Amino acid sequence: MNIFEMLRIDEGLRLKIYKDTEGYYTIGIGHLLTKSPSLNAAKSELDKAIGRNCNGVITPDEAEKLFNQDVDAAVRGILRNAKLKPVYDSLDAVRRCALINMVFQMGETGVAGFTNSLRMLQQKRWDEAAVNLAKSRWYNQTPNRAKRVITTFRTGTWDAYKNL
Repeated sequence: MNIFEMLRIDEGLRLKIYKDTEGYYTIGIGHLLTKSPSLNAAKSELDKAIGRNCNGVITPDEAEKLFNQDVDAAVRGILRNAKLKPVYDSLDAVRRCALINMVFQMGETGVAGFTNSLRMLQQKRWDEAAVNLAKSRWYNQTPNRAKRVITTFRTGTWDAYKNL
């Protein structure tokens, strides 16, 4: 199991514009287009991102290309981030994947706001951090995915996704 398979499980794959859990215009594999209410704002961001007139629809290939960019931008974002880098460096390969997952979903900024949890992960206090991470809007809004991520941090194994 790898970061790409993990996120493919968490986000799904949709080839036509859609609304994400938050009501935002998304496409592909969790690719946020715009937080704006306008479907036209969406198709516009869309064509701009793909470089063609897509009219709300993309191919599998385009969806994957976007997925590649997003994952890459998530990893470099963590690496350049002064709050995030130290945590990432301190983690093992699987828990690394879990933080990447969070950054992909909530952006760098939102993850860096989880101060206390970050502190616990860095200290390798797994159970403590699991319980702290669950006390968030994140967990309340998307509990099944949050739990899967939390389990990944708690155990350091892919058990949660082995199921799926």
